[PDB]
Amino acid sequence: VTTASPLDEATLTELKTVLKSFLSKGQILKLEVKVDPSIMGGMIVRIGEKYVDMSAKTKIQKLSRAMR
Amino acid sequence: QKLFVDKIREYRTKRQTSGGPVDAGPEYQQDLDRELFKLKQMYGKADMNTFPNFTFEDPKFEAVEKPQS
Repeated sequence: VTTASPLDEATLTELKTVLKSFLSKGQILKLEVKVDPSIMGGMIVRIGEKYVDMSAKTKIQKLSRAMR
Repeated sequence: QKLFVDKIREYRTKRQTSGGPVDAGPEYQQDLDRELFKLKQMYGKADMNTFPNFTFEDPKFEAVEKPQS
C-alpha cells in the first residue's frame, strides 16, 4: 500500500483485516506500507498480483471530460 | 466519491465564474485572437450581418455575315 505518510494504527489494522479477508484461504499475508507524495488522497494496493488503483490516476481519468 | 464530489465542486465554481472563460489567462486573449484570425483567413473575407446580392449578363453568339442561295 502506497498512498502517503501512514495513517492511524486503527486504519492500519482495518486494512490488514480487509486484506486478510481478501486472502481468506487458510493463509497469512505480509504487509509493506509505502509513502508517495506524488500519489494524491487515494491509495494503491497490490494484494498479491492484483494491484487495484484508486489514486492520482482518478484525476488522470478526468481526460474523459477533457476529450468529450 | 468524495474526491469526485470535490471535483464537481471545482467544476461548479468554474461554472459560476462571472468572467466565464477568463481563467486568469494572460495568453487566453492572444490565443483567441490568433484562432479568430486563422479562421477568418481560412474562410476568407466575409460580413457578420449582410446578404449576398449580385447580377450578371450573358451575351449570345454574334451574327456573322454569310451569303448563300
